Amino acid sequence: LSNKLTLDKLDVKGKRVVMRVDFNVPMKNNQITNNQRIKAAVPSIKFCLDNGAKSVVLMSHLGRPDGVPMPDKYSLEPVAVELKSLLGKDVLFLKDCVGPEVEKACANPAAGSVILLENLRFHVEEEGKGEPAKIEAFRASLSKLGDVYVNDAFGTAHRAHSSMVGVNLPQKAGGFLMKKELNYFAKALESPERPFLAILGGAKVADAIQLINNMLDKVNEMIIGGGMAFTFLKVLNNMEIGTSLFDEEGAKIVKDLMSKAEKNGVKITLPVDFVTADKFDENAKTGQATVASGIPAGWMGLDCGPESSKKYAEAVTRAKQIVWNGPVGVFEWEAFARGTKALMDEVVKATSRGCITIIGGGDTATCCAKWNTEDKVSHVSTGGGASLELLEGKVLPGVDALSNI
Ligand SMILES: Nc1ncnc2c1ncn2[C@@H]1O[C@H](COP(=O)(O)OP(=O)(O)O)[C@@H](O)[C@H]1O
Ligand SMILES: [Cl-]
Ligand SMILES: [Mg+2]
Repeated sequence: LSNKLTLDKLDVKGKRVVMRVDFNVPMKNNQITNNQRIKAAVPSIKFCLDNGAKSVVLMSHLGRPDGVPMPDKYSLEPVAVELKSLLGKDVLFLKDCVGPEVEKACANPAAGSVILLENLRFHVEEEGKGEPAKIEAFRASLSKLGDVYVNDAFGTAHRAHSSMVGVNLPQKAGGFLMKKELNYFAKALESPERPFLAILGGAKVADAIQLINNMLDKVNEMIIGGGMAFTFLKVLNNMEIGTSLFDEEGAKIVKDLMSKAEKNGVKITLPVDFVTADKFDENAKTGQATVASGIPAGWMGLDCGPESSKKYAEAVTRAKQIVWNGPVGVFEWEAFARGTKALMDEVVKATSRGCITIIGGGDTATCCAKWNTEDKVSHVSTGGGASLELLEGKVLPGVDALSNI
């Protein structure tokens, strides 16, 4: 951020600050399961208040509600409650993020007010698909809520969404989390230790598969696990995959991606066995399957199996640097957590013999919290997809949109 305004050089005295944060925290049974992303924004929030900000208005998305209000399922209200404990200060929750009523609440706040808006993605204009004049009007509303703008939303920095690139105020500054994360990755990606292994898993398959092409120019090995594997195995092995996650669009490029991995000398490790479930539920009936057996109709693969764990461990043993986004199964549910646990054990062991290990993402970082490995890997990042986009070599949109020095 040498070329961008950052919060350390932003005059906030007497100013209303509107701040984009990544408060897309994991939720299970309606409780926040990891406050990592909230805690990570506290240094920028506190700095603003300590240096005399009139207000700090916080805005984020939660989940993928796709432009419809879903306060029953994706409200940020619980985050407001959690932010209070972590700050040592109260925070006021608004039930929308734009327009007359919100604008009134943010126009002239009492000194030191902290305000959290509702889920930005309840509006189609944030993404904005799920309309140009409506997008403009949305951006104009958000811009009224502060006098200056800070973006500390590292985990969302890969998204060219309205709150991330479309706020129109004279000074748009990077926050301290944005700076911390970009600095770590700048150093870690400049001359990676090799072999450099990317571990790709998770559930955002369509997006993740689109990152592989450029990542194949940077890494020496790739594990393709979690929900992503099934698209590859269906195409390459003609494997029956039942109701497992599948990306029809990404399927069309699987063979080209494997061709490019061969050309670039990147070893691809896919799973060979699975823990299956008869429905997407913590208490599903479970089974086992191999690539050769296929997965039965009406069943889904929700974890890898033991032979896959062995292959993943072999890649980890070869690695001198690892970047991991996306668990290799539904680790939130114990029936489907063994694969991710075993891989975490390997990654912690690797760190202890000098591997540089980077784990990132809202859910993937929660694996570190669950198994108490946050200080047993090199870096746990608030960005997952955002971090993979840095690995590709891009300038993230949320950084590009900041004010130039
Ligand atoms: N085989 C699978 N099927 C469906 N979901 C999966 C599978 N493997 C992992 N997941 C899920 O992936 C989610 C995390 O993916 P993602 O959101 O892309 O990662 P992150 O939050 O680190 O960016 C977890 O909630 C996990 O349950
Ligand atoms: Cl996706
Ligand atoms: Mg996630």
